[PDB]
Amino acid sequence: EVETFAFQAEIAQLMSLIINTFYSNKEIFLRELISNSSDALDKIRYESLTDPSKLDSGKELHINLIPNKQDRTLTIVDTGIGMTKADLINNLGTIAKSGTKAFMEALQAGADISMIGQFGVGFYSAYLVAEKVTVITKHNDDEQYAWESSAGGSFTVRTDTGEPMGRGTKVILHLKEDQTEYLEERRIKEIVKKHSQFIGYPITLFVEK
Ligand SMILES: COc1c(C)cnc(Cn2cc(C#CCC(C)(C)O)c3c(Cl)nc(N)nc32)c1C
Ligand SMILES: [Mg+2]
Repeated sequence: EVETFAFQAEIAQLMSLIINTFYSNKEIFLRELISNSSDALDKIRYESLTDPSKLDSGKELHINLIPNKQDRTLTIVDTGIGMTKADLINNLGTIAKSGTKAFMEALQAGADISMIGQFGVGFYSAYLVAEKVTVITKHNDDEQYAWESSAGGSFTVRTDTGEPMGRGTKVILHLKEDQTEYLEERRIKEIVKKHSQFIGYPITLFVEK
């Protein structure tokens, strides 16, 4: 059973701006997603200090970057805290309203899209490179869910029947046809070294041959 939801209007606006604005420095999407993963890992790590059983769903804290040329996907996997259904449907959109407004105002006053993370809405930069984003997530207190959106004002959420992931988040970027450079090992390595070299969790870049 797939449920379909409308984004908050301000978030639909933001996604349209990200999709429509001419802006060549698209590579910053990766830093933003990796930062989100790091923050999610920090959260579970801290909670585990007071309740060690929170790592019963997995003790490894890491980030994997997985390109797949045949599927034209780049997947950012973390074993962080994960998101609940309420996060996916309501809470993330609600908290993002203020940051989205501030970002759009800053852009009008001379900021650029690479500053998106300063406003707490860097996830949406995925739409610089992806025509569709699928997010598979599992929080200790909730079931495994799949969220998905191709923009256009709506997103879907369903319970995920796929491979159970233990705990964490997988952001699957279905890349646009002209954005396949982000499947290349030398390109991803370049970007991680430039913008994510000090992240406090192991980042493993998977390869293909
Ligand atoms: C569903 O797609 C998203 C949307 C629509 C918005 N932002 C985000 C970014 N985001 C947000 C995370 C979170 C959370 C809730 C807590 C309480 C952990 O802050 C969160 C978490 Cl835990 N992990 C990661 N990797 N990204 C997260 C995503 C993935
Ligand atoms: Mg919304």
